[PDB]
Amino acid sequence: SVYTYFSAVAEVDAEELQRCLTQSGINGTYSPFSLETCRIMIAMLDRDHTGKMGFNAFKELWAALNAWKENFMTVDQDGSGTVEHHELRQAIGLMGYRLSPQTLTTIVKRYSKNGRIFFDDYVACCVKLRALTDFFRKRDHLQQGSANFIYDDFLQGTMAI
Repeated sequence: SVYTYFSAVAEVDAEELQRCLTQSGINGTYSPFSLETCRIMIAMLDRDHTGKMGFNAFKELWAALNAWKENFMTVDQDGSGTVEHHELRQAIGLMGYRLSPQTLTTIVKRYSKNGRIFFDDYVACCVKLRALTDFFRKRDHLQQGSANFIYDDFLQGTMAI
């Protein structure tokens, strides 16, 4: 199991989380997650703000990763290590997001390398979308799709990811 590994590499920081996930087998034959991707995974669930991740938070991360991996496999042709713009927009839609064509283009371009999105970058994209949406929801008091932010707070929420 991976829970056993979590306790092995072990709370954990980005470096430890990286070794733990690589050891878990979650990325299959794809390259291991980068340190930066693991750092934002931690930032996404760092409710207590410590720069580390505990077991309960890891369980939630694990569930999210497998959910995103299933989406990746569904949209990925021939299971290659990368997906392209069309497939990533499809995956973003499968996650429940309803973004405009221009925003989707901006996102797909940001995570593309020679027009393709590697599994590591795909997950980093999913993590950031969720993390940024979580912050937005904290200020969208009427949950109407719009929110006012005071500059200092805006930076705290976005710089934390």
